[PDB]
Amino acid sequence: QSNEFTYSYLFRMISHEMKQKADQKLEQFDITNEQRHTLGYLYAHQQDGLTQNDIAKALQRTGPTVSNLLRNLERKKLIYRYVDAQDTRRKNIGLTTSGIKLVEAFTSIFDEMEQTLVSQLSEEENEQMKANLTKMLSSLQ
Amino acid sequence: QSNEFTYSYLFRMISHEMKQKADQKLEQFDITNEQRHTLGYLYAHQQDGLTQNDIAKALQRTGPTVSNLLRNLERKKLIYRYVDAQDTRRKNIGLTTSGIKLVEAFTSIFDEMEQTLVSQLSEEENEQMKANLTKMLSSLQ
Repeated sequence: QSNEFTYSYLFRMISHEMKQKADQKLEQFDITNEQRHTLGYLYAHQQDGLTQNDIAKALQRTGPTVSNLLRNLERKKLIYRYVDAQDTRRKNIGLTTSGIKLVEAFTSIFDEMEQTLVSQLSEEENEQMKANLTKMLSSLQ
Repeated sequence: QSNEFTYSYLFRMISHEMKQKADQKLEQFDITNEQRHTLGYLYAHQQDGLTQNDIAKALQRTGPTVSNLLRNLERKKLIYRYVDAQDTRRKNIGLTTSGIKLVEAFTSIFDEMEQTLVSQLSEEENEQMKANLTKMLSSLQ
C-alpha cells in the first residue's frame, strides 16, 4: 500500500529517473536527438526508396534543414546514397552497416527500460496500468 | 487497450501536463518555491511554538538563509511573531490570516490535481495503481 503519495510525485519521480537513465546512455553517442530520429526513420522506411524530399515530408521539416542533417550523417558514414535496383536512373538514401548498428543500440536503451518496467507486473496488470494511464492523461488534456 | 505506448512516454506526458498546469497557477503568487515550503511548514507545525532555529533544523537550511526567508515573508505580512501564551518571555513565528489563506490556496492546486486523477479510477484501482507505481519506481532505484 502506497496511498500516502500523490500521483504528481510518483509520476514526476518515475519520469525523472527514466530520463536521467536514458540521457546518460545517449550521451555516449555523438548524435543529436534530431539525427537520432532521422536514423530511426531510415531504419523503418528505407525499403520505400527514399529521397531527401520524402524524409522532409515525413519528419515535417524544411529542405535545407534535412540537407544539413543528411550531410552530417553522411560525413559520419552512418548513411549512404545507393543506386536503385529497379531504376538505375535513381538513388536512394539508406543506412550503412554502422548506421544500422547505431539505431539498434539507441533503440535498445528504450526497449530495455520498457522491459524492466513491464517485468514488474503480470500481463493483465500491465494492460490495466497502461489503460488507466491513458485515461488519466486524457483527464489532463 | 493502450498497449502501443511505452511507459516512458506515458509517464513523461502525464508528468509534463501536471507540472505545466501547477506551474501556471503558482505563477500568480509572488512567492518562491522555498517560501512556499516555509509557509507550509508553519501551517503544519506552528502549534509547537517555533523559533528560527526550529525552522532551519526542519527545512535543513542554514541560519542566514532562514533569516532572509523570514524577512521577506514578514515584509509581505504573511507571517508574524507572537508573544507565547505560556511563557511571556518568548516569541513564536506563525502565519497571519493572509498567510493561512495563501497556504490553503496553493495546497488546493495540488489537491485539485490529485482528486481529478483519483476520480478516474475506483478505490481498488487507485490502490493498485499506486502500489504498482512504487514498485516500478523502485525497479529504477
